[PDB]
Amino acid sequence: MHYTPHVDLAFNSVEHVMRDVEGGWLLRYMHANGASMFFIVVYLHIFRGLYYASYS
Amino acid sequence: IRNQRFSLLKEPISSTLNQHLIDYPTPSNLSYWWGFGSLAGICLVIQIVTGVFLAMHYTPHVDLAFNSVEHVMRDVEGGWLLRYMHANGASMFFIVVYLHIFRGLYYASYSSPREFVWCLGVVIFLLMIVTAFTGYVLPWGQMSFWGATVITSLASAIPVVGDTIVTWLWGGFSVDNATLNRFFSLHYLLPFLLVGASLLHLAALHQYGSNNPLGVHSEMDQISFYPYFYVKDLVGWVAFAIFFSIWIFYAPNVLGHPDNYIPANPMSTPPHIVPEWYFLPIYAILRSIPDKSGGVAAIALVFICLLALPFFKSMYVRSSSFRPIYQGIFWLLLADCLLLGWIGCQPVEAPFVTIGQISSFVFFLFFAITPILGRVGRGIPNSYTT
Amino acid sequence: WLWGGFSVDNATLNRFFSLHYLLPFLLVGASLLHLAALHQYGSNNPLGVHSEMDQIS
Amino acid sequence: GIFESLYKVVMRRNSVYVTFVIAGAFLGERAVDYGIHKLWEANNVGKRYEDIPVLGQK
Amino acid sequence: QSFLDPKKNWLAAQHMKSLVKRLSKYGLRYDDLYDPYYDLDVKEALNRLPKEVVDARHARLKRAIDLSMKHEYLPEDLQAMQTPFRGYLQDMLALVKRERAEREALGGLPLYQRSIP
Amino acid sequence: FAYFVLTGGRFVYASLIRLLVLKFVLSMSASKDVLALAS
Amino acid sequence: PVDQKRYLEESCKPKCVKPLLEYQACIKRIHGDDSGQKHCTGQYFDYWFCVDKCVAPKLFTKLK
Amino acid sequence: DVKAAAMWGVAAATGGLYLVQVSI
Amino acid sequence: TGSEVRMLDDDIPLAQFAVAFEGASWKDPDSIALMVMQAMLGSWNKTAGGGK
Amino acid sequence: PAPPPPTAMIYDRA
Amino acid sequence: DEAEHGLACPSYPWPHKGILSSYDHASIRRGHQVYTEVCASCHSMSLISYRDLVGVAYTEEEVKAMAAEIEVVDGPNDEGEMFTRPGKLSDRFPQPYANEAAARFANGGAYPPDLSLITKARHNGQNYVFSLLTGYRDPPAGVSIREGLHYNPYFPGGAIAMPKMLNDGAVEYEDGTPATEAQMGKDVVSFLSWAAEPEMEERKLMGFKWIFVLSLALLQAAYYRRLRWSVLKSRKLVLDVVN
Amino acid sequence: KQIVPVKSVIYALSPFQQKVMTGLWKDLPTKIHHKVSENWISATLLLGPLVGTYAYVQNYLEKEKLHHRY
Ligand code: HEC
Ligand code: HEM
Ligand code: HEM
Ligand code: HEM
Repeated sequence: MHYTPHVDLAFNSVEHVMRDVEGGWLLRYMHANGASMFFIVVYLHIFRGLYYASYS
Repeated sequence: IRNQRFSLLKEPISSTLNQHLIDYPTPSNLSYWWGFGSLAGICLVIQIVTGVFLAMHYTPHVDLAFNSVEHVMRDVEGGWLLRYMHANGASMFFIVVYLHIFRGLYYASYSSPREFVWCLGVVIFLLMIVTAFTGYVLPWGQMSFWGATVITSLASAIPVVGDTIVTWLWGGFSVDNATLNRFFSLHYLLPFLLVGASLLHLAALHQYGSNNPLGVHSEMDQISFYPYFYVKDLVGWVAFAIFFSIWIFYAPNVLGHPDNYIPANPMSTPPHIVPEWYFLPIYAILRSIPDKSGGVAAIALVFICLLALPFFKSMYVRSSSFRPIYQGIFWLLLADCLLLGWIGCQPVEAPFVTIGQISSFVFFLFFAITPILGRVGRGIPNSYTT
Repeated sequence: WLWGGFSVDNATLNRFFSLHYLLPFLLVGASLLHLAALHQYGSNNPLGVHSEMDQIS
Repeated sequence: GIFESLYKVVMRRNSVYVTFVIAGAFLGERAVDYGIHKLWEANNVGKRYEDIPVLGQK
Repeated sequence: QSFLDPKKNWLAAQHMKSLVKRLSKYGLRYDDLYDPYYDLDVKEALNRLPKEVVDARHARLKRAIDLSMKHEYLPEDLQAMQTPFRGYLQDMLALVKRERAEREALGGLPLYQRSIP
Repeated sequence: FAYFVLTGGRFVYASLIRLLVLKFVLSMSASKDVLALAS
Repeated sequence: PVDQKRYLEESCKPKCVKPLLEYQACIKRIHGDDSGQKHCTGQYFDYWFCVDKCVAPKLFTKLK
Repeated sequence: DVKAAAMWGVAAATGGLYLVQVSI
Repeated sequence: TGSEVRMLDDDIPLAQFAVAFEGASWKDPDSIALMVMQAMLGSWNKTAGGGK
Repeated sequence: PAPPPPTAMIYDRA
Repeated sequence: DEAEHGLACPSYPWPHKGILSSYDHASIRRGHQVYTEVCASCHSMSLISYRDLVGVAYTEEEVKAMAAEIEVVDGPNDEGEMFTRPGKLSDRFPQPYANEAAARFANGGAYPPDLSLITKARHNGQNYVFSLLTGYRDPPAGVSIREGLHYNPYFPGGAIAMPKMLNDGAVEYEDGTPATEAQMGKDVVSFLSWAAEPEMEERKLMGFKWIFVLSLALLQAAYYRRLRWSVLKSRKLVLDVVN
Repeated sequence: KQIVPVKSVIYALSPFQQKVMTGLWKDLPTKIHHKVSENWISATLLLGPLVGTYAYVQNYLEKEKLHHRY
């Protein structure tokens, strides 16, 4: 809702989200760190499946 | 029977697909008017694919939206075909949805068992209206910008929170870059909500079964869907493809508005601000009664009437083929809807405003006369009994 | 063809944005199929043994 | 006769039928393109880009 | 009712004539249009109806559906022999409705409820 | 005769599917602007 | 180089005799205005619409 | 069958050459 | 001529159907091959000792 | 022809 | 209401109108010449590049020379300053004015609109543009137009701020064809129609092909549906019921 | 949703043993007569308000235009 995909405006738009948008920094940090935790949880999912041989 | 493997359709990997698309029993007497649901699904898929391939060359910025659209038209190989397909297919999607709705109205495909199907259809109609509105705002043309401004200004009709709601929706004090980005995100998001709603629509109908032109209980004479209704649907798809190619390759901008090719100028205003042709009945219902909160209430009443249509009782005779009075009422309703749509593309002069006031009254008279007729005709068998 | 040109540029950025918006919904569908396929036979247990005897809602 | 013999030849096997379908689609598209191009050139005579009287006199 | 009687009202007489013509084309009675899935009172009435009557209704419905699929009507002789409005369901439907009404009036619980779709 | 009528229809459908797929792919491919800027 | 459009518009006057006469009558009746608020734009538009309808096919027939 | 697999491979190659159309 | 006759009753406990192609004449040399094809499509019965 | 009397067919009689 | 709505424009037999009709590329070239001669001093076409004219109205060498005879600004050099260099094939058409404010100031408060999509941005685009160009005539008796504004019946409102620029002999065509007002108007409208819709020829060819092919598909699909439904639509049903 | 059984005898012919598209353009005058006669009331009701309203609007606009002609 506040990201501009142009080459000259993507970085400026992300910084605008961080600074000007009310609570936008929370959205940006939550999206990035939630991608991180999504991969953490998926790796734990895969490793638990490997341990208990849930692929039988 | 389950001891060893049989036809792979019955296997669990394809069991649901088989049961809902191949072996599903449907009435054998379905006309060509029943292919419009599948045709609308095809139109929705076409819109999703074409939009996904357009978003790779569209920049949602006030200084780059129109230039990006023109870049798609000219520089992108096949981009003119892509955008023409997208716009004209939104038009055909609304066309086939209107045909779907009016066929349901004629054959009373909503009355007792398909009330949830009709309600899901109304929700789908709301989602399509919102998605098409945002998508039309996306190119950032003169007409697009001013239609967005006016239609969002309708939101300033709730007596308490109207101004707050419209200011929050605008992203500011006027339609600007924030509104463009907001509408782009919403216009991308909603079609997937539309897909989910369409899946729920199909499942809810498949719970009971498709209605037939006779309106009678159709379970003694039913046929499998695939070998017999895939070919009829294929005929419908090819005819729609001919129509769609006709409207793309030869009359691309006829359905569109010429003012949308003028870059959006907030300072100036077009002489006549009119929405897309498929919002014209709603716009005419809005402008019929002179008010703003009154017009929003009228639109809400229209949608409430559509939602409450299936919940009327004593509609024992379903199909309009066996109801002369209801058939006449339906044809008058269709004429009224066409006249209302024509009025919506006209100024607010005296004859136009008078006819719009009359047309909305007839539109609601349809939704009252139908329960009145059902209650009156509930006692038909005792009176004509021989 | 993936770059949409000769180097990573505005075309690549826009295409990647469209794909990044689209894919998580395909991810939603794939996860729904994941759950539906699991529910066909059940869920494994730390013992790995047959577990249709002591089962709770 | 002719239809039955052709049916035998191009539908004894489904793979052969699919290959014939692809080949016929290609050939029919080429023939339709050729015919439509001839019609277009016959209709639009003297208006083509190569038909401009001046092309290198600038 | 006064205006619904074809004898006292010309508009009702024309409506009855048109309805008879429409029903006789597909050769099914008026009560065949009633849907068991609609009210479930029709379902209970058909459950209480004799097997011969139910089978005849199903045969008439199948014939009408087949005729609609074929885009054709009954021949002239069968249309002449067609006798719509010869009721078989109205009396039992009224009885079921009366039983439901008295059950509702005297507290009670519905013998059957339409499942939420 | 019926199979060959269906075969002609399949000629038509295959042509349409092929051209639609190629149109989408080449639309996602490079554009005239970047092609000309290459020089 | 004389204008084909002007020549054919001059040649289409007989086809639009009635609108031209109506416009001339409007001018004659309106002559003598006090301050303003009076014009013959309707008759002007009718006459020139008739002339334009008369002139287009011949116009692009003569034009190359 | 070996012959069936070979004919299906030929059909797939023909379809690929119809789609991509390298040197027609 | 390819055709079908369906006599649905649902009053009989069991359903009996027969689907048949066109065979060969008595003197047709392929008649013996048709008998062999019948043999490799042999009959099965619920009370048959062969079982499965 | 004429419609059958209400005492001609089995379903009508029932 | 008539004056504010504007005079309706007649339907013209354009050379590029029809199912199998293409642009008159000679007329496209003449229209481009007259545009760059007597129309680029006020109007701009920012959506049209020079490379668009290659293979349509001019050869590649001609377009290269035409782009080289103009100077456009380029980005910062090694010294960080802005410089000007002769244009190239991919350069857009030059803008006569610096910006919209300069255009309005120079044209007496009126902004000359972009001509890239002018035939698509007006209802009845081609005929309207032709009539507006070649329809500067005396106002009807009764209406007075202010100084600095010229009367054009086809312009919405009656009064237009654009002086009559299409006068006989304004542009000397290289073809030797007469420089008539109507001829130059037709050439201008053809060039603008090409600029707004450069894909018309390919679009019409593809549309004709797919309409014919899909009509054949509709015939085959009807045959297929009737063949599949042949068993159902040609069956006898015995039901043991008469009324 | 369960299929109801009906005692019937059905005779059906193979799709390749009978004509396919010949029955389409057969009895066309009779088909057209049925379409016209069975639906003339519906066509009148659909196109009645439209044509009458269009004529009324055109007459009103013409009357106003000549009234404001000075
Ligand atoms: C400078 C004197 C100009 C030249 C040379 C041309 N045009 Fe023009 N044009 C000019 C102005 C100042 C305006 C604005 C008028 C207004 O009141 O908005 C215009 C406008 C147009 C339009 C728009 C008409 C409309 O209804 O919006 C068109 C289509 C147009 N001009 C076309 C045009 C052409 C084709 C020219 C080459 C012959 C041309 N103009 C030259 C100023 C000037
Ligand atoms: C997620 C999928 C979709 C995406 C990414 C998308 C994206 C876009 C974009 C970028 C445009 C502007 C480009 C142009 O019009 O040339 C547009 C226009 C439009 N879209 Fe969508 N869209 C999608 C789905 C839909 C759907 C489902 C509808 C119909 C409800 C729709 C209706 C429209 C309309 C009416 C326009 C205006 C076309 C015009 O006249 O310019 N879009 N869309
Ligand atoms: C996204 C648009 C829509 C799609 C894809 C869609 C899809 C479908 C499909 C596939 C069917 C089953 C096939 C059929 O019976 O025609 C169907 C049936 C139906 N739809 Fe929709 N639909 C859409 C919009 C609507 C709307 C807006 C309504 C109005 C409430 C509606 C009401 C119905 C009804 C009542 C049926 C039952 C048909 C019958 O039994 O006669 N649909 N739809
Ligand atoms: C989008 C990310 C994913 C989601 C949302 C997801 C979701 C789920 C859910 C809801 C279950 C059932 C509850 C449970 O964990 O026991 C499940 C089970 C399972 N998932 Fe996933 N999953 C994801 C990724 C993966 C991946 C990457 C794999 C690796 C192949 C995987 C393999 C499994 C297996 C083997 C089970 C069975 C658990 C067992 O019975 O032991 N999942 N998943």
